[PDB]
Amino acid sequence: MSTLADQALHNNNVGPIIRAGDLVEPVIETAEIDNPGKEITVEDRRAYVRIAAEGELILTRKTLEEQLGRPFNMQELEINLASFAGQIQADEDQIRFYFDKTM
Amino acid sequence: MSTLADQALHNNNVGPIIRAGDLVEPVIETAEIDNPGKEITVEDRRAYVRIAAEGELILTRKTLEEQLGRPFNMQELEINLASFAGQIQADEDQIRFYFDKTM
Amino acid sequence: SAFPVHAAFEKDFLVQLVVVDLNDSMDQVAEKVAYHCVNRRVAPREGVMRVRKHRSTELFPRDMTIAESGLNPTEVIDVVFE
Amino acid sequence: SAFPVHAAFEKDFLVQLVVVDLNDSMDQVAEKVAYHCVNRRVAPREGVMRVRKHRSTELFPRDMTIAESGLNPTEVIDVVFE
Amino acid sequence: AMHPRKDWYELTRATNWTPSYVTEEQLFPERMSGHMGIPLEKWESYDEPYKTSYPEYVSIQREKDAGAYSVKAALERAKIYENSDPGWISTLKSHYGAIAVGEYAAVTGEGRMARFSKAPGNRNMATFGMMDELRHGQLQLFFPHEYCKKDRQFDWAWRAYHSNEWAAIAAKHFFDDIITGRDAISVAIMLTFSFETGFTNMQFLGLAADAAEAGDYTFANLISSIQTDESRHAQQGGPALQLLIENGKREEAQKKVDMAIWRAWRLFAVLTGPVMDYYTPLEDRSQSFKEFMYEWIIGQFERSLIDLGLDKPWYWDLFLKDIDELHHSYHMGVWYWRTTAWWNPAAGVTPEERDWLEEKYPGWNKRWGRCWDVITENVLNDRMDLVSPETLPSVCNMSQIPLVGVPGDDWNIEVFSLEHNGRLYHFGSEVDRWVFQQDPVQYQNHMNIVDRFLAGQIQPMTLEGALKYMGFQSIEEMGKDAHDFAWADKCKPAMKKS
Amino acid sequence: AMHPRKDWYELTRATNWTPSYVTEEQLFPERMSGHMGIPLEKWESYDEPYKTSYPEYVSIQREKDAGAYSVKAALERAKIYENSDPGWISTLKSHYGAIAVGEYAAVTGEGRMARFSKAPGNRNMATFGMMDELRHGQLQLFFPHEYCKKDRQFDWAWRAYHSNEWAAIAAKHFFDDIITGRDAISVAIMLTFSFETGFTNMQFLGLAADAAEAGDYTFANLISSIQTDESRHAQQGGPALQLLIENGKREEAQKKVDMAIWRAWRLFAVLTGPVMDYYTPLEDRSQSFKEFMYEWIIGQFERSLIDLGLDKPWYWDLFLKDIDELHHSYHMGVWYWRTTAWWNPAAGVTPEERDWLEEKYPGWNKRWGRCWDVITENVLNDRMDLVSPETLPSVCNMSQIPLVGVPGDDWNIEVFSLEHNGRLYHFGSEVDRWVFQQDPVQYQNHMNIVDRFLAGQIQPMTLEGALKYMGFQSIEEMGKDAHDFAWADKCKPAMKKS
Amino acid sequence: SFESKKPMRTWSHLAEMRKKPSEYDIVSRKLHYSTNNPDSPWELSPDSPMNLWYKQYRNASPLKHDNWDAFTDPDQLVYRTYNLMQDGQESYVQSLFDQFNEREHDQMVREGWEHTMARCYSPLRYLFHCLQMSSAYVQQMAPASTISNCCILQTADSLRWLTHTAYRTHELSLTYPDAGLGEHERELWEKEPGWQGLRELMEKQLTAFDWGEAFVSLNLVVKPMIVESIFKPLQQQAWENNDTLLPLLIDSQLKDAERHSRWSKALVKHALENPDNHAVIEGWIEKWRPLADRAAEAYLSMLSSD
Amino acid sequence: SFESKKPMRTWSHLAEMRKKPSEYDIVSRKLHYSTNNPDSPWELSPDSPMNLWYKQYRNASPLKHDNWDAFTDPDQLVYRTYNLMQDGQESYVQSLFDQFNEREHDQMVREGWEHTMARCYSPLRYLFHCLQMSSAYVQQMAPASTISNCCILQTADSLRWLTHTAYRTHELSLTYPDAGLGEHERELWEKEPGWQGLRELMEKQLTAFDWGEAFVSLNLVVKPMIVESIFKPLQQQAWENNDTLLPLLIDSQLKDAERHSRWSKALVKHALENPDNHAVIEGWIEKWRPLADRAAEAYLSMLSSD
Ligand SMILES: [Fe+3]
Ligand SMILES: [Fe+3]
Ligand SMILES: [Fe+3]
Ligand SMILES: [Fe+3]
Repeated sequence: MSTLADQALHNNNVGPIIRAGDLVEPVIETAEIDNPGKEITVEDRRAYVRIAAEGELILTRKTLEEQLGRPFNMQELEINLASFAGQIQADEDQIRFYFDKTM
Repeated sequence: MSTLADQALHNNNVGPIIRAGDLVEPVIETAEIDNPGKEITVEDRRAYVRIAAEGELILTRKTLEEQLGRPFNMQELEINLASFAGQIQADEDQIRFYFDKTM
Repeated sequence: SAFPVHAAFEKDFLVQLVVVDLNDSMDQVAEKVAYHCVNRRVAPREGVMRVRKHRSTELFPRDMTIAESGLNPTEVIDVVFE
Repeated sequence: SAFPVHAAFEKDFLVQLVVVDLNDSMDQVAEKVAYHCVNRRVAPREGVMRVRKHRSTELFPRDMTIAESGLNPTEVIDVVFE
Repeated sequence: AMHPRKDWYELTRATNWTPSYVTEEQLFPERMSGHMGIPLEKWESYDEPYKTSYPEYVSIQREKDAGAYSVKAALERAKIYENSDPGWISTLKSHYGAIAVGEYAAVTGEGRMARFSKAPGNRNMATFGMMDELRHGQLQLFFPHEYCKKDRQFDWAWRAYHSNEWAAIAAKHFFDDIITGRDAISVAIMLTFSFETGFTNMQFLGLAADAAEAGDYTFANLISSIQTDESRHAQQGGPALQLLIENGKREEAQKKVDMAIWRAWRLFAVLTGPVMDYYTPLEDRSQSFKEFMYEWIIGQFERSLIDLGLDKPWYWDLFLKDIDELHHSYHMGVWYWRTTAWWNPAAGVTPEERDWLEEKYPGWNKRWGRCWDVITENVLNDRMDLVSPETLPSVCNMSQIPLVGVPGDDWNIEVFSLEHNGRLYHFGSEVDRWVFQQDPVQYQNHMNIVDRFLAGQIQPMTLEGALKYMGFQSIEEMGKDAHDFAWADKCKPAMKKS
Repeated sequence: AMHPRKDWYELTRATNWTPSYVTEEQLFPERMSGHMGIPLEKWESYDEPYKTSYPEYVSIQREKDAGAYSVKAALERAKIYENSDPGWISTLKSHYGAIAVGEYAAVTGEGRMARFSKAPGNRNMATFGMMDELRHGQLQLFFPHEYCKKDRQFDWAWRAYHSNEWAAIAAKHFFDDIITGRDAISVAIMLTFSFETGFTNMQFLGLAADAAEAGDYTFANLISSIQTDESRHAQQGGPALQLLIENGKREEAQKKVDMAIWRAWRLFAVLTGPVMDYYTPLEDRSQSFKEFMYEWIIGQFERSLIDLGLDKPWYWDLFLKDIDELHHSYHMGVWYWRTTAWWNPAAGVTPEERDWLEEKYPGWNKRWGRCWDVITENVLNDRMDLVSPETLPSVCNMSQIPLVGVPGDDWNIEVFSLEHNGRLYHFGSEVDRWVFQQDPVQYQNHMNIVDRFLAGQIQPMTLEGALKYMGFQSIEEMGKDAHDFAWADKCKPAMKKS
Repeated sequence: SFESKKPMRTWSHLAEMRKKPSEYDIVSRKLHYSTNNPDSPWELSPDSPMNLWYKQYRNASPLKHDNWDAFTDPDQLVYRTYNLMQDGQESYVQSLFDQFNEREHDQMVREGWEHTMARCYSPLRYLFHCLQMSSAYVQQMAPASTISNCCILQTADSLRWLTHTAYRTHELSLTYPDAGLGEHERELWEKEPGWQGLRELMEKQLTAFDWGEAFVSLNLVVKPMIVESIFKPLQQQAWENNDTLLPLLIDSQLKDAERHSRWSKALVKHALENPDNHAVIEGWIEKWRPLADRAAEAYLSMLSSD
Repeated sequence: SFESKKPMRTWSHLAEMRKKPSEYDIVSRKLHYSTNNPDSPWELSPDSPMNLWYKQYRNASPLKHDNWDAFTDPDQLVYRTYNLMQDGQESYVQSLFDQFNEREHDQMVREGWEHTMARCYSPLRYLFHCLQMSSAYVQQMAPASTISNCCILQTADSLRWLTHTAYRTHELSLTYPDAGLGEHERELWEKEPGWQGLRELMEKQLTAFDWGEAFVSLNLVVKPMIVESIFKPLQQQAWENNDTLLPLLIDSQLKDAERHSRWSKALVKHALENPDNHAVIEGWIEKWRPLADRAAEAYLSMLSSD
């Protein structure tokens, strides 16, 4: 309700929601590695994991390929990227989840 | 509008609005004296002055009597107290303007 | 003389279609609604069931008929206890 | 055959009572409204004035009469340029 | 020795008892009391935060009036009437007409609480409230009375509420809805909380700032003194509100506050908005109407509502948009239809004023400025028939004020219509329509001025017929341009051949 | 060598041209395009943030399906049908029935944009969107198809949208309003922004969490894979929204988003709410419906809306209250009228479940608990006629779902009625009534199931007549208590004499 | 057409008085706009709940006059002059309180007087509050502003009396803390026989909603009974018990009570310009007198008892 | 009463097929519920704008059949098998691009060929986008889901061709940066005579809103013209100019084009079960042929010019 809902709305959490499978652990690890000095939060819902940082969270193709242990193109993340928090900006090298505003 | 109105609403300013006359300067001075380590803000609208502090602002009868320079009972402040920001709590010794919540 | 109303019974979770009669008293209307609520989702209780236009304060007299009330078909009524 | 409408003219600041005729065409309706707006609070301009139900997208034909339109007395219309 | 108030105050409000010879409901009937089924015992925890007592009241109120009347007496020869900008004089005329007899009506709202509230502290504070509003009605008749001998428009300080003049209908429909036409707890929530801690600060303090800048200290001193009483008796609302929330009535309380704030807003946008941004001379505008709204209504009032545990009203964002737009159009309507007002509206659109309007409301010139361009051209070219109306504006079935929108380059206007019991009603906003739907029995057979004109209640059916129906008795009483169009002399002249 | 997408992507969307042989308006008619008068040139700045291209699309989507179908094949013998709690099986039945053919309808929403949007990037992304929804319709028919041979209720994965069953009417009225019945830009705002970044995460990911807890990996894996496509094509909405705001259409955009979110809310409260808090076995409830709402709709979705420059919807506070209340009553209605559903609702009110409900919604037992007390007593005493209805519920003229409220100790129920063109309509909330008033031509001659019953469209006029009208073909297809009332065995037995 | 007319020296409604209007006239006369439209007292739906209330309980009253607005308060009091008058009387009373407290008056009262006060005086706060509530009702319903103003000041005077009673109940409790002073008054009002006539009288009077019946029962029956059977008998008992403050306090309260009697008589005189009103007023007086008489008798027998 | 009935092996609507239903049948057949209620295609007000659109442009089409749902794609394609097929063909095309780029194919084309490509090839992105938009329109309006599915895959194929053209326009620009490649195509589409027949044809075709007329003009007139007058002539010119990639690319595009021709012919065969439809289809073909012929002639004379 009021206090509870206000607190829920006034967050700046951004990041991927990854669907159960082979990308869950590699994405968690990549979020940690590629955002040094960001605290990464992870909520485990078994069918999916909610991975987040404050304001911005980057996942680079190079890091993800290393953590996954096999050749990986950035576009392939959509096989496992079930949702995300934040606005999205993606290219061949990385994906960026971000907000324009601070709440 | 949105940003402007949000900023205007999310204040914790409390304090008296005093109507032009002999209580304006004494109340300003009393607000300063009776709330040490509160910054007191004053907005001058000629017909009235808007006096405020963050969260709480006290005016004591003893201080007000000293600053006014004549015998003074707390109830008499209503001759000049045109409005106020904050909730109000008043007795023979002092008036307290305050908020329960922090915005 | 069939007259559809939508009725909300005191302490129930919904509004239901109840087809009453034009010449029914409010006592009779209340009973026809109670049929679909009391001992189904609402505990029976002591007291006099009264009829009012939905969200109204003023109650219709017990003896007044649907015809006399000025209610239009498919209007919403509450049935409450006085 | 007097027929009151409430009319909002394009670029004006308000809605006004304009009493038209049941047998008026939309061209005639537009002109009767324009009388109370153009060169009063609205700059004259080139173009064809059209009539529509308030906030509608669809325009009434220019030749259609008030009687033919299905409009009810005291309904709101806009007069705009096509 | 004397004993301090804190020691005997509780006995002054130890006045609830359990009825035996009549029932609780007979003594406090819901239609007059508005207790929402909350039993007597629960109301005893009501604790007015701004207390007074009879001996203090008579002593302090004696002093308040001594000052107000002394200042009036000392300034009679300051030539306010003859030397003030006529826009200022129209501000006085609109104020006293719109307010004086309404203040006396507020006695009845306070009396409703004094008899019918189940909270003993409320019944006592409301007794002082009755006295306060009596003061305010009497002051606001006495003060303009001396101008009767100078200007028939000041008769309206007394006459307005006895008329069917459109703005008087708007005032009465508002005051009869929120003050005199509802139960005691509704009055506590709607009048004292919503209206008296909200909008009255704009007309009685915001305007006082402009008055002081204009050098009218009799008026500034009067209205600020009046507000000191409001600031006390308005504190009846908070404890009523807190009690309703504690007793499971939050939703009902919020709805009443939401309704009353919107109703107050539309009336104040037509009265105070044109005053602050157009009638008050440019040099005397302490702040713009919107700046004062942000100070008093957003920054102070709404913040207080949140502190007491209510939510921002559902229409918040519509309200913020309205603050930028509505009064500019209401000013335009009142000025174009000035002949129907008992005051003389100032147009307020000289170039220097238009620069100020643009600064305070970016985009103004491409909106309202477009209409004022046409009007200004007509005035400069002596096309005067085009500056006076030949029809009625469409009028809101709630606020009783013209249906308006944004004119000019990004024209947008919307009427919110409703069919109810085989009649078509029209509202100036989503919120006005919503208010009607909350309580149709309050409003359903009321006819606005346009409805009356169309129904044959206004005979004859002409400008003249309507003006007479509205109570106008002479040419002198009907509104004119404040400066008799002398403001066009500051606009670039319309050239002609030599 | 190959050249990277960034180097040739702009040419794929360099497809706008200036029409010469027909007019711009003939090629993009407002009723189909919804451009709100914004000229072609302005739409060229539309920039979809989640891009794809044809070769990548076919390659990646091939892989997505390979996984979904492989997992299905590998788990055919996991005995989900025979070993799952029947409440879980009913969740599958309600999901596939409510969704599969609606997904195929969403092809048409995407096609509407692919032909009629003035934004070239939107037309291309919508082409992938058409393909995506084709996938989703085909997957969600193929998957339940194997259960047809086990249970006639699975026929409804195909049949529901071809029926006049009440929940199917609710689904179609929603999907036909927001997806197939409006112009391209409306679809971009209402479907892809409002619906596909909002509520679909609850049914396709929240529910996936519960599915995984329940050990149904075929289903969890399927629906999460589907959502990966949604997460891409839903990103058509943001740039449309930003363009409308840049071009002076903020108000129009906000209104459409406000309307679509509320319409989605009421449908999802009837589908997903009972699933999450009642049908899913207690041990498999990852979070409560409200907890998932706070995660997905408040914490993620609404925060995204604010980031894009929109405001919280006007009905925010009503919505928050609804989250605490509405689905509990909708569950009650669906269960009491279970014979009208194509799935078997679980009552979900064993003591251990009631303790959980109380923890997740304090006060539950004194509200809905009062009704379930009466029902439970009847079941224990074999008074079964009292657990089946003998009339119709009153139904909302917008959402097509029963008119409900809060039962029990603090009973509150409200119907929001409206007369329009000489007909009386009834709505389940202020917001539903408001939606109707925004666009009456969309809705005005639609008749809800109750309106049809009263008009003589349902023959004969009996439970049976209605059930047949709704498409039921056998006893087996109509809803029953999921556990054939075996849940009463966990309630304290009703004692009798020995 | 429309005329060109010159300014008036006063309000248009007073412009044809012969005398120069007084402050009282200027600020008090013809201010209830709710009497202008018989079908819609208030500017709302003609059948809104409050419109129905006013049509029934004001407009339809059997007490009728074609010009209630011509009623004049004999004392011609306005807010300003009321406060001047009452600050004088109230400062006098507060000075008595101060002085008598300095002299320890309460210690010198006859043995047992504190118990008489606890039983017969301190519960008057309930009675006075009932007069306050009732006066407010006549205020809001009366068909002329000059009538209403008299009721407003009377409502304030009732609170004045309540407050004296509160202050003195507290003060007496300080000398006599074992008498129930300030503790048992609700119980006495509710349960004590000597208070039950008065309680029944006020509960029924407060449910008389017709403005005329409310006025007559309150001002012509209840209030004069209080003067003759409560105020004056208390002064006599106080004299017998060496309470010299109470007689002085009551004398000040009686000044208020006499004023209420004066304006009420003036209203009756105005009303009797209509000969029909004599039987109407007489009827209500005769209706309410027995209840008031029983109230007075029960009070007096309590004051007289041991 | 109500029956007790046993489970069916497939959907109720397929339960009386003799054959075991295929994947295609299970996931493609009878999915447009908007054809069930002639008076209200969509579950809204019967006269809502989109309901009126569908009643006019689908329901009232002169092309009529009592069972459009029985239409079958000859290739019986579903989403899954389309992606398998097209990943095969598209990976092949992408491999050609890679290999021909490795061999520097574009450098070895006949002198001036880049200018022919800039003028007659690169603006095909506009034409192909028009086919994409048009295919989507037939999708949303067709009276059976099996028809619509063919249109969905055809819409995707049109975007496939657009994307090949974009990729190759960019790639060619890298070898030939002074030919306007990727810079001047809109201007050519809008202003160049050889493109104006095609532009006029598509602007008018995209404003043919009747589903049947949309189908016939697009699939029986426009698309076959593109095959015979654009695709095949470009292959011939490419051969004459030592462009060996373009003929291979077009051969892959022609596989798509042949598929579109196959399903469209199957739909005609289905439609001609109703003898009335012959004159209807013939009428539209004859209506649109002249425009298509002019388009082809203007294109070919541009391709032939210097
Ligand atoms: Fe006041
Ligand atoms: Fe007040
Ligand atoms: Fe989908
Ligand atoms: Fe989707």
